[PDB]
Amino acid sequence: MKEEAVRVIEEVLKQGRTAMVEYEAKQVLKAYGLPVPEEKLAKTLDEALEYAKEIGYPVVLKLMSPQILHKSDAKVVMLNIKNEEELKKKWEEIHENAKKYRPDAEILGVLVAPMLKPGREVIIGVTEDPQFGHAIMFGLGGIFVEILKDVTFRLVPITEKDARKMIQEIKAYPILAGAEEPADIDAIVDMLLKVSKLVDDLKDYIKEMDLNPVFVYNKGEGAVIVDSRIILKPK
Repeated sequence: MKEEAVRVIEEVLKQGRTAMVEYEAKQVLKAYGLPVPEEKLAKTLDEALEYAKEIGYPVVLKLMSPQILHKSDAKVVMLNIKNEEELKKKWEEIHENAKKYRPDAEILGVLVAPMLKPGREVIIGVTEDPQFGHAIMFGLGGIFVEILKDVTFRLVPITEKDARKMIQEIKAYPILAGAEEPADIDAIVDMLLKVSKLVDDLKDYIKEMDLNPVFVYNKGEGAVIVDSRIILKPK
């Protein structure tokens, strides 16, 4: 069990919380070498302005709050912020939106991240079954994920064989192979194995989680995790 992960996890539980906010989840992910790009947690608008200049515009602002896990629903995530004036106004907006959504929300800060180059959207999920333990799922992302109902699964821990196999079993597999340039399958295989390892190590800690969205680029150029959620088990 990578100590850094257990540390961030314990810290959250110590606060009597089960749901981890995006930046906390990603700390767990990074501790296992998963592809999470550099992002900074601003506690003030001045801090955000600094970090923005640091990572370079355009940037994304995402309000962090244990009470506001579904950021898009609350509208506390603002994209493609091109400059300092716009960042100052979007900073005000997300706080207002969070106030209308959950006025009693604890605001942990605002995540300042980069505008990642889009790629093939995929989703990696993890749930725990009462009888079989943790399972890892894979399928394409997009806004029609619930309509297409195309996900494959395997029990954790999985082998590389399981990983390559579950990737090929989805109906949308031909799309990844390029129906066109094929996506970076090996990169996906690596993510599945790392999540499998992370979950196996922390099986007594994590109830469920997912990496959504994840962008997968063409062959040989890896992938990147855009958002993630981790739900911890109590006591």
